[PDB]
Amino acid sequence: IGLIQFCLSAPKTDMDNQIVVSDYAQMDRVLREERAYILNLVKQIKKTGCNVLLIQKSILRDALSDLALHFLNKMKIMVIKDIEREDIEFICKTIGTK
Amino acid sequence: HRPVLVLSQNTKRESGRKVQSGNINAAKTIADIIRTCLGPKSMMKMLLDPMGGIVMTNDGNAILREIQVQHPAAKSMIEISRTQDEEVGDGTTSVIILAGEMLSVAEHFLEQQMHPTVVISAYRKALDDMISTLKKISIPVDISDSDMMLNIINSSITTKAISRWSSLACNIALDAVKMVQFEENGRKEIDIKKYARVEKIPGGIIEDSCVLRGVMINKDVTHPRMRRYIKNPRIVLLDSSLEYKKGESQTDIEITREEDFTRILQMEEEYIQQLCEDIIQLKPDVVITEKGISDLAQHYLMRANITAIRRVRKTDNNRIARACGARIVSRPEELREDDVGTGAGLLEIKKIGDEYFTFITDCKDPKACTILLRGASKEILSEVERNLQDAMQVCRNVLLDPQLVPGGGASEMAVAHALTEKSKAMTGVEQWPYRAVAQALEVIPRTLIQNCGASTIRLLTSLRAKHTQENCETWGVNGETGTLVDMKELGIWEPLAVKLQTYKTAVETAVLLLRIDDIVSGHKKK
Amino acid sequence: SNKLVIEEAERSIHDALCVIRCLVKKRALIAGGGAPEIELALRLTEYSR
Amino acid sequence: TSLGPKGMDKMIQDGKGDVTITNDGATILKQMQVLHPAARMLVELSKAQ
Amino acid sequence: GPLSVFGDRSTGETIRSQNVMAAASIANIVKSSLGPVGLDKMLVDDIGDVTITNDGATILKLLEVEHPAAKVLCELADLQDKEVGDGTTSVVIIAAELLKNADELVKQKIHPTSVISGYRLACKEAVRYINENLIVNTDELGRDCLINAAKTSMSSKIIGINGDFFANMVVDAVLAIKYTDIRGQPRYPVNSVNILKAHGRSQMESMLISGYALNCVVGSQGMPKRIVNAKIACLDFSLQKTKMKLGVQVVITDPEKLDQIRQRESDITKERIQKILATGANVILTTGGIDDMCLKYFVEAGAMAVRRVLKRDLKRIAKASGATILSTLANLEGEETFEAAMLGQAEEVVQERICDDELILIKNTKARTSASIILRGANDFMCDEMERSLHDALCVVKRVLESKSVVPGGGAVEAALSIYLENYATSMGSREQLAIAEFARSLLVIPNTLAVNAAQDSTDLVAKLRAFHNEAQVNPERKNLKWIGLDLSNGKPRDNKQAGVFEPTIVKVKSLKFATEAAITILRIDDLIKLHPESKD
Repeated sequence: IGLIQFCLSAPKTDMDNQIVVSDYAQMDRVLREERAYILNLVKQIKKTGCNVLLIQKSILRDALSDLALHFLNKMKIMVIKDIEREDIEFICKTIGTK
Repeated sequence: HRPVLVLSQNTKRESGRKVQSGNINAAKTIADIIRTCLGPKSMMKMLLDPMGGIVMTNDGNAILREIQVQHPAAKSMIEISRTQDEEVGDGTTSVIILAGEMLSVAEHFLEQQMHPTVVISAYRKALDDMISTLKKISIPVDISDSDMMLNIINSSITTKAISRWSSLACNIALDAVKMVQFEENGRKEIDIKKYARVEKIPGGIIEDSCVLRGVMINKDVTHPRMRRYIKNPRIVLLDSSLEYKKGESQTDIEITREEDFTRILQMEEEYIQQLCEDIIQLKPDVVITEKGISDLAQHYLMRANITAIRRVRKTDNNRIARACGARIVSRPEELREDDVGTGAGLLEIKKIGDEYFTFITDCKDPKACTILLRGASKEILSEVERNLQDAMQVCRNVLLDPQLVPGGGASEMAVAHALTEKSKAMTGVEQWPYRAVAQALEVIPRTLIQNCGASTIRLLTSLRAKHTQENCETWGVNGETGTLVDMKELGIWEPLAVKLQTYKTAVETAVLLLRIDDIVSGHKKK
Repeated sequence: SNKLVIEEAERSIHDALCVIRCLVKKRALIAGGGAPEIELALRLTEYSR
Repeated sequence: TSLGPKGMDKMIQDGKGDVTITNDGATILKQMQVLHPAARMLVELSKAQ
Repeated sequence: GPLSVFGDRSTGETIRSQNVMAAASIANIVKSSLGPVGLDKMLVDDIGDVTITNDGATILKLLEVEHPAAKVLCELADLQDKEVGDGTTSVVIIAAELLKNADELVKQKIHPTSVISGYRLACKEAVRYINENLIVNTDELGRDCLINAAKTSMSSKIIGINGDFFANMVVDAVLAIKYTDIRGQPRYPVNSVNILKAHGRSQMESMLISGYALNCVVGSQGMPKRIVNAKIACLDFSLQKTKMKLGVQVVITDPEKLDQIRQRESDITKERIQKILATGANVILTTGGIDDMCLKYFVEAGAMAVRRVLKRDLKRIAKASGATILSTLANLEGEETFEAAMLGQAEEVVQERICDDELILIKNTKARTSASIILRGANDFMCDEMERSLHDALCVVKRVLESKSVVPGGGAVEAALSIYLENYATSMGSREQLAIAEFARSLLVIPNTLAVNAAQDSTDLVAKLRAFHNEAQVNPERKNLKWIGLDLSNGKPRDNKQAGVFEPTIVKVKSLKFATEAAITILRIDDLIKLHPESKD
């Protein structure tokens, strides 16, 4: 069992982000690289060897993208969503995660 | 002011015999509205519409559906009429009259210390015998005989106000139904709603009406220099526009050089020109679309001597797609020769009442049609439109279920006597309400002889007597003379499907309204 | 079975958990059933005399 | 009437429509909404317990 | 001087009396709809919507109540829906009578906790008695227990026909949806049976569909409306022109590139729709939508495409047809895959006409052979009640299959308790014998109410029933009179085992437990304080 606060979604910085598409093939490049980023995150999770994820509720960023959920389904990883900031101390002592 | 400790505050409750009999009285009130709209001697009812219009009709459903009630039981009888209007055609007036009588005889039994479950049980058993009898007295139909189908439909429009011009209504409906007998995959259907369109233009007389072998739309030419008459056009149907539109993005084009502003404008013009070239690769004569046509598109198509229609509705393009066999194409780059509606007939832009109409008619083998009505005013056109909409429905019933039952009351009498002969061996408490159903069936021939002003004593006694003999079993009411003539000579036959539905709905209507012992009113829902 | 019963059950559990807490804080008990009230009434009277 | 195992429970309905059944004196007093400034001291007393 | 709370204080006999009346006011409603001889209720709301039903839980949830003691009985019915499935009438009748008789005891200076203790003791003993006086499991009766149970429940509803037309559809629909699982759990998920309504033909022309009835239409009138030996593509993404994301902008400095970048918005879409068809898919089912551009490709390809269906419906189709739900693109850093091997099957997919409406049927499905039932009524009023009645019957049969034990109906179980419990009261009768006896006497409200609603003899018909159940217990000759109930159509006793009148054991074991506890809670509301409402602040 793992406890993740990292948002398994598209990359985003604290600064305002804008990506410019100024060519034909550039549009495909934006879509392809984003899919690779999210898949790479799931690959890290599977290589560690977890079975069940506890996902902490996020406000500003999507906690889990639809693409990431599909990838995690293929990895046979069970996901519990919407763990509150008030649940963390109790969960950590009970299960033993960090 | 201290409130009272109550439950269900500001509500009302009624229970007991006041409800058991009250609901029946409500059903009777509905039944009396259209009681005189059954036979061939009906009179017209003029209703003032809450929206400011006027509705003049003698159709049982068109009358009741516009009558608003407050009583929660009267609403049920109105819904029975609205339901029948969608399942069958002329199975309307006789269902409200019959259902009312079945409740009427129930009122007598509820006062005779009979449990509601005994009345309901017996009525359901009677239905099984009423339906069984109808299937035994049926008449086979050879639906390929043009004269049989003419005789059937001529009877079905006799009651309605269109009967004055029966020599026109019969042919209009019979042909329209045949044209929409369309089969593409392995399933036969007769569609008289999506492809049997009825259009009406005030002016002229009913003798000017016809069935159009094709379609018509209330549109003029896109451009005055386009052809207004084409003998045999190649018709292509489009879904897309012929304009330049922004894409679904946040497009921002940086204009920095003197040539950039006007170069963008040139590409906007070239884009429209290029896609307008794509839509003539099929060598069309007529291009019909649904969205705007740019000025450049109007110029280009004019130069190609192509006639265009600007803004046709999706339902109209779906209809012509079957008349001409064209496929609607949503991308000019994927046009195929197989998309062209070949076999089309004449294109003519006509002027009727200072308004232009586009006709595409005389098609080789259309699978869709339009009925064009003319008349003194919108009032007679509304009556004719409604009656033709019914005239097409009776054809579907026979074409899908080719069995008739003698009409004019002969069916209802034969079934009442079939119930009577079986009732002799009931030998139980249900024997009484079982016989009552047989008596309730009489309300139909009783109404028919009343509408013509004839005696209710001499005709009913004589008719009941004639059905005691095994020689004919098809004696009914002559609604024009006021006497009794066997149906083998009158020739008035009705679809089996309408008679089967009439009994099924009438009995179940009574079952619902006899089960209510309490009414509670005044609550809110979330 | 009912929300009213469940809410009262929550309170009943809390009280019982606190009774044990009291025994942990002060590892001594007395007889209930009115014992300290009768004993106080008698001995306090003798004090006041 | 809420002392001992032979006591009874109370129901209180507030001004919003939230109805509760309880025995615990602390949860009774919090819902009674006593106004008098002298008797309200009993509510603070129960908080200490 | 007085309590300084700004509300009202009422204690003692004032609230104790009001609590019983509030319970009786609700019981006075449901007592009239007990047994196969009950009659339907009509409820009308403020705006004019009319509802007709004989379901006790529907009626009570629709009727507004104020007193908190009446809300408890409304919740009590909701417990039966979750725990039992058909017991939504008698659970309130029993509970209200326990309150009435309990009031008569405590007014004699009997402490409320003496009555409560007796009620809990007698209730536990009553359950012990029932579990020792059962009839039979579902192995000796076979199908008979399933048709009998289905007809027993339906006898109280508008579809209570004497024949087996409905009973066969109920039992067969439940048996056709058997799913195995670990540790011997033969699941019957009756919630997967799709029930449809139509104001059309009579009750006797209802359809039993092998497969799934999908409440949608094909739409564009150029697609095939009948496909035989179909491959079904169940997916959950939209088929439309591809939009740019909010965080990505298209900023162009070379006008020559305007056409390629703009055009890509439609090309990237059509590349995908060709590949879900290149696998041989015949019926494409999406919970999203298909725009006018994309509809062309299904028509030209000769494919069926159904849009805007519910996610709960597509998941049931995919499981019944063996398809996997695909929402995106994947398969080991593949750009476009569409999982060609994950298509489902059906022998036939056809759109039919169901009395001036359109319905898509997916027949036989070849994986799980799910079920749907299309009900036919004369009007909307009948159709709504028929749906509820079918649901009840499906649930009762489920309970029979899960809990392989039946008890007699007709009041036989309550009559048996009305004798055993009275004798029990004489064994442990020190102080609670009044509460035990009243608990037992409260049970007779069921055979009493049944006789009244049937317009049959009251005090003589039920008394005769009790004589038969008495002899079975005071003359131990194995007379086997414990399975006798009332025949409300003749006014005579009958053997419910030979008559086939069976109810699941749990319908009565659970009702006694929940009805008793609900009354005990209400019997502890002697004091009530009500505060002034806050309306305008």
